[PDB]
Amino acid sequence: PSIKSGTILHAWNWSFNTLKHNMKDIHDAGYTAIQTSPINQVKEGNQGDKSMSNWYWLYQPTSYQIGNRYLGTEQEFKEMCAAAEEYGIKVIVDAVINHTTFDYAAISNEVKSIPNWTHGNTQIKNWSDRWDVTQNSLLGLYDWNTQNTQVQSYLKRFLERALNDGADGFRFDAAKHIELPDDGSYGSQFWPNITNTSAEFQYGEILQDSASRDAAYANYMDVTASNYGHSIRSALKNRNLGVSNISHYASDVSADKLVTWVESHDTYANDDEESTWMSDDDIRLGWAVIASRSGSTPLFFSRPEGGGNGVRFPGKSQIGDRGSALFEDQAITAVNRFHNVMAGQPEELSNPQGNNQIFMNQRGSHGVVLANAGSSSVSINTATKLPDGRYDNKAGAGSFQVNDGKLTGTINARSVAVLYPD
Ligand SMILES: [Ca+2]
Ligand SMILES: [Ca+2]
Ligand SMILES: [Ca+2]
Repeated sequence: PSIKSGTILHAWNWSFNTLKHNMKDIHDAGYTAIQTSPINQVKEGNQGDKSMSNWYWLYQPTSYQIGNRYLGTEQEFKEMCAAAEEYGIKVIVDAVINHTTFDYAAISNEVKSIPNWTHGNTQIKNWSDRWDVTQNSLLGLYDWNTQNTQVQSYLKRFLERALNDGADGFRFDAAKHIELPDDGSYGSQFWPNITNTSAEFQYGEILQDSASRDAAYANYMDVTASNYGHSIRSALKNRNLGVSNISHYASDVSADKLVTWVESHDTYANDDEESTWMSDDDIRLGWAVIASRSGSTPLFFSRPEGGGNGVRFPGKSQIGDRGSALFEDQAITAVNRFHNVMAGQPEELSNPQGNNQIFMNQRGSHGVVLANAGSSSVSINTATKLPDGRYDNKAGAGSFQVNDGKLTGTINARSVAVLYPD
């Protein structure tokens, strides 16, 4: 299938060499593509220390040469993309092209060689003013002068290089901070131009608000369903998976142009710790919900080894090392495969017997996914289109039966279920 049809593994902070070595496992996990952290040169602050708390330096470019101390060299990136292809895995690169580091003295002469390359570092003030949001600085990070056709070619050359090194797609960091052709009199052809590459798949991080212009960006790339992420999280928090709150994407953009998640690296690693509270079960459950969906493209966030239950960085690994083994959890991968096999099937979300603690998604008449957010097991008995027969839970222990259109079986507490003919 295409990248848009499958699931994506966010290999957050995974070095190029780490990725290359876990490639067979990534494949067996049912992922169609992996997303790396920024691969360009950055300001390796705090003396380049690899403590997981230093994750943010990767978002402070100093040049657009490929390679850095956190992820590895440009050669290792290439080898990584090659090892990925040996398994049909696509590679999506996190492109930070809206800004550079805040430290002007760290910026490379290479960048400074570009005449009038920056809008300055005047921090945004009015997040309701498309002018201030796009033309000024985010957190003090020098804002690229994207209206300058010369910066465009410099940045696009970087993207083209990545594609030549084996990259297959992009994730445009802070995409909401780069003007569109119709943003008043300060608009540019930045997006029309840079999205014109051989990239197979590309989406932009556009966190939603009154001025994010979600639908506008969708014309040039897929977009993030940030609101939906909060909808899911709230559901997980209250152990209430009622479909009246988690079926709508809370966005004007339709599923087919949406990239979804249970949590993002931002909601997890920032000092706000807004999603850090979740446990692995909360993730197995949330992932069952979003990854069972039709159209949208789910992004699985790989957490730091030992991370969760409110603790961001427990110190059991550092930047570069692989994340926890949840990305290849039986429940998680079973759902990945379900997502892949059902591609093209319609969907039907519900809450069996009116119990909102039970999520159910029936895709066409080929497969069903159940999610029990409650702390007690539930003997299900609901309508289904699956052909009569016995179905072993692919996501875990247990089995179910389908007789005369009746789906019966027990779904353990805090558990996921995935059923469909072999
Ligand atoms: Ca900008
Ligand atoms: Ca490739
Ligand atoms: Ca904490």
